[PDB]
Amino acid sequence: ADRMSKWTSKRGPRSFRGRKGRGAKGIGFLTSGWRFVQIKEMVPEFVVPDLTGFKLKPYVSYLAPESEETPLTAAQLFSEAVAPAIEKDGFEPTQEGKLFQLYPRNFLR
Amino acid sequence: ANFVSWKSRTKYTITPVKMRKSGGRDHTGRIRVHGIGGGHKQRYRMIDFLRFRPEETKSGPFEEKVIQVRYDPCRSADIALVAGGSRKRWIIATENMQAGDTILNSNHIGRMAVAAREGDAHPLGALPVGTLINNVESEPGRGAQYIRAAGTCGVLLRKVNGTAIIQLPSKRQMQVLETCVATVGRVSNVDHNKRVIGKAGRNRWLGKRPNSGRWHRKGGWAGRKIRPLPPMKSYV
Amino acid sequence: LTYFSARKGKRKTVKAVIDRFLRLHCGLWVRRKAGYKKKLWKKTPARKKRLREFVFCNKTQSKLLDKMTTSFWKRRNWYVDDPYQKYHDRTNLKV
Amino acid sequence: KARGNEYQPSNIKRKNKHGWVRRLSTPAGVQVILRRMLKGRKSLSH
RNA sequence: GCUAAACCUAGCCCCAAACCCACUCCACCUUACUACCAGCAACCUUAGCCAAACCAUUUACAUAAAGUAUAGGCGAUAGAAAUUGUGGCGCAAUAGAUAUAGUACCGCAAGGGAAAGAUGAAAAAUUAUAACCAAGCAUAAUAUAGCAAGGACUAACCCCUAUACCUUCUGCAUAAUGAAUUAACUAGAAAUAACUUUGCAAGGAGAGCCAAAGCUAAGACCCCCGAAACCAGACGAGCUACCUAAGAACAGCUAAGAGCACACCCGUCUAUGUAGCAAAAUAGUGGGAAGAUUUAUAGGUAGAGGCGACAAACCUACCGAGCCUGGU
RNA sequence: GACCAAUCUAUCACCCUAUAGAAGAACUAAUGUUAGUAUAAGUAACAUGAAAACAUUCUCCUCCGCAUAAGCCUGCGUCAGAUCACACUGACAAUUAACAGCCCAAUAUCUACAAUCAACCAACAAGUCAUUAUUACCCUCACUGUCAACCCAACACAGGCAUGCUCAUAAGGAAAGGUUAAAAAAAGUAAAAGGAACUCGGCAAAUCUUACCCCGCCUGUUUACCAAAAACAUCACCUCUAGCAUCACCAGUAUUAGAGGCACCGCCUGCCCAGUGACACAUGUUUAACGGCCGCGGUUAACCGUGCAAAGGUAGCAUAAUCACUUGUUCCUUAAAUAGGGACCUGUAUGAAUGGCUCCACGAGGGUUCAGCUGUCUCUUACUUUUAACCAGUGAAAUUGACCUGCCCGUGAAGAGGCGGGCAUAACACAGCAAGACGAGAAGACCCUAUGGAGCUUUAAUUUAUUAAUGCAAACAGUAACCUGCAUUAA
Ligand SMILES: [Mg+2]
Ligand SMILES: [Mg+2]
Ligand SMILES: [Mg+2]
Ligand SMILES: [Mg+2]
Ligand SMILES: [Mg+2]
Ligand SMILES: [Mg+2]
Ligand SMILES: [Mg+2]
Ligand SMILES: [Mg+2]
Ligand SMILES: [Mg+2]
Ligand SMILES: [Mg+2]
Ligand SMILES: [Mg+2]
Ligand SMILES: [Mg+2]
Ligand SMILES: [Mg+2]
Ligand SMILES: [Mg+2]
Ligand SMILES: [Mg+2]
Ligand SMILES: [Mg+2]
Ligand SMILES: [Mg+2]
Ligand SMILES: [Mg+2]
Ligand SMILES: [Mg+2]
Ligand SMILES: [Mg+2]
Ligand SMILES: [Mg+2]
Ligand SMILES: [Mg+2]
Ligand SMILES: [Mg+2]
Ligand SMILES: [Mg+2]
Ligand SMILES: [Mg+2]
Ligand SMILES: [Mg+2]
Ligand SMILES: [Mg+2]
Ligand SMILES: [Mg+2]
Ligand SMILES: [Mg+2]
Ligand SMILES: [Mg+2]
Ligand SMILES: [Mg+2]
Ligand SMILES: [Mg+2]
Ligand SMILES: [Mg+2]
Ligand SMILES: [Mg+2]
Ligand SMILES: [Mg+2]
Ligand SMILES: [Mg+2]
Ligand SMILES: [Mg+2]
Ligand SMILES: [Mg+2]
Ligand SMILES: [Mg+2]
Ligand SMILES: [Mg+2]
Ligand SMILES: [Mg+2]
Ligand SMILES: [Mg+2]
Ligand SMILES: [Mg+2]
Ligand SMILES: [Mg+2]
Ligand SMILES: [Mg+2]
Ligand SMILES: [Mg+2]
Ligand SMILES: [Mg+2]
Ligand SMILES: [Mg+2]
Ligand SMILES: [Mg+2]
Ligand SMILES: [Mg+2]
Repeated sequence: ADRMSKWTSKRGPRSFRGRKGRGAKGIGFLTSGWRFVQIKEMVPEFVVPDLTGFKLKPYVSYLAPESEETPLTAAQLFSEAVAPAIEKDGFEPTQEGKLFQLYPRNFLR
Repeated sequence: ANFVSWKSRTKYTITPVKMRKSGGRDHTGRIRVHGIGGGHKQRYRMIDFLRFRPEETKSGPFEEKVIQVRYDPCRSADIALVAGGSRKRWIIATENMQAGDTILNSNHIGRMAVAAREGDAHPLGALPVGTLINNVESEPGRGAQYIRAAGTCGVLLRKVNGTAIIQLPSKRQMQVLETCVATVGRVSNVDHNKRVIGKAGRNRWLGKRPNSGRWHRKGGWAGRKIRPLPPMKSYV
Repeated sequence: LTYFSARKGKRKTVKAVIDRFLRLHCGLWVRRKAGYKKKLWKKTPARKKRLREFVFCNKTQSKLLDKMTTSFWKRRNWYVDDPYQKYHDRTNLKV
Repeated sequence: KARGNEYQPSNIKRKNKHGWVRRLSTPAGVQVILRRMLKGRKSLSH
């Protein structure tokens, strides 16, 4: 009997305690006989490259110069990638069957 | 409110159906019948009132045989499984309906009468005059909608053109088509009216609450009424 | 009585007084004796003659009738032909 | 007997009798939640 | 001198003026802050309190016409048109919006609801203003006798006097209610008409209204708290009454809605308690304790109603019909 | 009628004043509200078992304790400071699934012999657990709960709480802050002679118990929270209604259901439709429906003379739970009997399913009693504890106009501590007191006023909003069958 007490998994009964739970993000499902199925495709794979011979460092030196901030826009990217437009003197309009679709967020981060 | 009646079954089955007690409540939740609720658990038994019914790829008369005679907690009249052909079904158990006995289920209305036994079922068009019957149907292919309780018996009076005036146990006549199906003999479980409840324990187990405690004043309707028999209720 | 109305916010006159009385500019209220039209067969001729005559009102009654009316009813009455034209003004008086 | 103890806590019954689903099923709970939001309370319903 | 007393700035009310807000990242109608899979949803004459001393028809949602016509148990009352044309003689923590905030607290639920602070230019000033002002105490306990006060007295007491206040009622200390003081808040808003004084006059007023001395303008007059109780919808069967589904409990002894007796269910009686252990407790004598028995979980029955082995009993401590909201 | 404390406004003021405009303009009281503080009051309530090296040991109790569903969310572990002493304030980190939860692809489709050691014995309340063939399927350990002295009762609350376990032990705890034992009360131990003789009552504590009356079938329930029953309900009987199917009443059918009166079993339910209701029953039925069963004069009365209707109380029981008579008469039960019981109708207002009478078992129901029983008393006493007083700590409420508060006589809005006359009177404190201060808590609940209410009852005054049936209208078929509007009927 508390309104300010935020409802969580440490309050309700066994049913709601095991149903809700913290941000678990369902990775698989159950198969009748309480036999969870770990879908290998849904398990994330941390793509970590090799940090061999890295030049930069997580900290910069104050001796470096200072430059103005200019948020990149679509016009600048178009002006940069302007090779075929000038050669006229390749584009992906429809990307429904593409690997990582742009408009519908299908790629993680 | 949320109230889904247990009565939900399509195909006929032999197994007892899990009965859910009602308690005199409607779909809303309010009481509509006083004196119902709180009893012993029971399992409904799907009964097939329509005696004559040709199975698949069949039509002509068929024969059946009784296997066992059991008790029915839903109604006061006991029942008895009777298998036939390539299927089984439950039907009302008539008096002197021993097990392992063959029963006929005809339909072809013969010219002359037919000395029907106690278990066989024939249409009214082939039954002698003045023969007790039960499980009378209101129309051809309708089903037992009247006589069915234990110890009941309907005596035949006469026939007119293509109908038959039946005499219900309550001295209330009734005329029905002659081509309808019926059953001879009387229902089993005789002497049920003489059943001595003995104690309130059995009455409570049966599932019937007692009457209220209000001392009602007997109005004018509490007098002895000697009304005449109502007119014959026909159905032609 | 209604000292203040609900729509405009002013006084209100009781129409019963206007229908049962008559206003005069001289400051007097004229009325009519009751019973002048019921059970006239049992009344002696003198009683009938006295009942068929107008009567004035008292000071308290006149003030009550005035309070039950507004300034609109105190206006003159220059009717083209009215029998009470020679009564609105009172002449010859010394306290 | 002791009449100072009537409360039998139970999250199930509490959330079933005063739940967002029950408060939005009928317009009564809708108006209740609207009035609560208009009042300015922190918690709208259990 | 302990306890105390004051600071006034954050913010509030009025219109004067424009018509407002609203997705970074995940989450939200299932049990709200829950990544994931086969089924109907909408449009409703508001009632009621109150006044007629009851109460049914009745009672309200720029100026002039006009509070006229008209309607009205023709009584209490209701009542039209044609025509017309960017600051505070405000408030300054009991005031101002309830607000430092719709915060705990009552709570299962609708629903109700307050205060935080005080010197300033430096608190990364040590170090404190000037004590003084109410209510309770210390500095400082009483010394025949009696509404606590007077005439006095060279002197406190000693001398004589007098029956607390307000309201009621013909009548009062009366033993009729009110009262521990202190600081803050707290109870007469105006009307057809009338009286006094200004200005003009058979006219005045900045259309309209009144005129056989009249009108205009100002001044002066109409209290507060207090029920039982109704309407419409929410909130309420987690305790009590009933119903539904699936479970649990009942030693032992004598021997069947059998008998004694554990656990267990209720409490016929004594005693204690009575601001207590408890806004319904503690021991036995008490009836049952394989059955009309008790109970863990969930769902359903909500007031003109539900339920009811009728106790006209219960429906969240007060049910001859629970509380809230708006009429009040 | 004459003045006037405070504020803002327009006017020179300016150690605080004047002229006019405004009132949220001026408190000894409205069991008025907010804040602190007196009053009983340092009075009521209160805890912590003992020794000690603070290692440890000793005394007593236990129906309590273990894990879990319901429920809480870190709530007596460490670190520094705060204090009956601390569970108080800030950081530390716990609690890791194998236990439980998070759960099932489709199509036709089917489970008659319950459990109770289930085999003998069977019974009624008829009962909780199953699958068949085809298609597609092959990746496998993801998430939540895991603590405590803990939940609901405003409190650290003798209170309320289910499941499997030894229920007294391997669990679980300390009734005594320290001294004395004034008075009063309560829980226990015993009592010289009586065992219910104080008492309306055999009402606490002990024996353990014999025979009666009223009522209730017995079990069971009732007014949680003063009345627990002689009331409520029915196993048994009886009255009325219903001829039928798709949400219950019903997946039921006249031996079945619904609405009622009484109380099982035994003897019985005698009479009356003038009046009301229900049946159109061709004019009558229904009283086990609403209700009723009479008077005047006579040899302490049959039978005569009769009047009226429905009969004029039949059987039965009797001083009743039965209007005064009532403490009846009548014989006992004792020393006394308005306590108890054997018979009389004279109960004039008893009397039959609004049920009359007996009876098998029974009653926390209401009243008596024979042989045993206890301090209830005759007449009370001794001991332990609770408890009380003092020494240390904290620490309320009801209440109070101020009190410097005596007594007697008479008065007094009619009972005087404050009044008229007399007696008395040094100062305060503890230890008991309940005669008075018409003592203290509740706008007396008994009586009365309220053109203030609410519950209940209809033949009180009004409207049929609603249900169902009636006559008419449109509405279609016939010839020479659902909605809608207008009035009536019962609810
Ligand atoms: Mg309490
Ligand atoms: Mg009024
Ligand atoms: Mg009125
Ligand atoms: Mg106009
Ligand atoms: Mg304020
Ligand atoms: Mg304020
Ligand atoms: Mg002082
Ligand atoms: Mg004095
Ligand atoms: Mg006064
Ligand atoms: Mg007064
Ligand atoms: Mg008087
Ligand atoms: Mg007094
Ligand atoms: Mg003049
Ligand atoms: Mg419940
Ligand atoms: Mg009950
Ligand atoms: Mg008793
Ligand atoms: Mg007491
Ligand atoms: Mg009993
Ligand atoms: Mg027993
Ligand atoms: Mg037992
Ligand atoms: Mg109410
Ligand atoms: Mg004051
Ligand atoms: Mg008072
Ligand atoms: Mg006061
Ligand atoms: Mg005292
Ligand atoms: Mg102790
Ligand atoms: Mg645990
Ligand atoms: Mg002590
Ligand atoms: Mg002796
Ligand atoms: Mg003795
Ligand atoms: Mg005596
Ligand atoms: Mg005696
Ligand atoms: Mg006695
Ligand atoms: Mg005995
Ligand atoms: Mg009984
Ligand atoms: Mg009571
Ligand atoms: Mg009781
Ligand atoms: Mg009964
Ligand atoms: Mg019965
Ligand atoms: Mg009779
Ligand atoms: Mg008597
Ligand atoms: Mg003490
Ligand atoms: Mg002390
Ligand atoms: Mg008091
Ligand atoms: Mg006196
Ligand atoms: Mg006195
Ligand atoms: Mg008093
Ligand atoms: Mg009074
Ligand atoms: Mg009234
Ligand atoms: Mg009223």
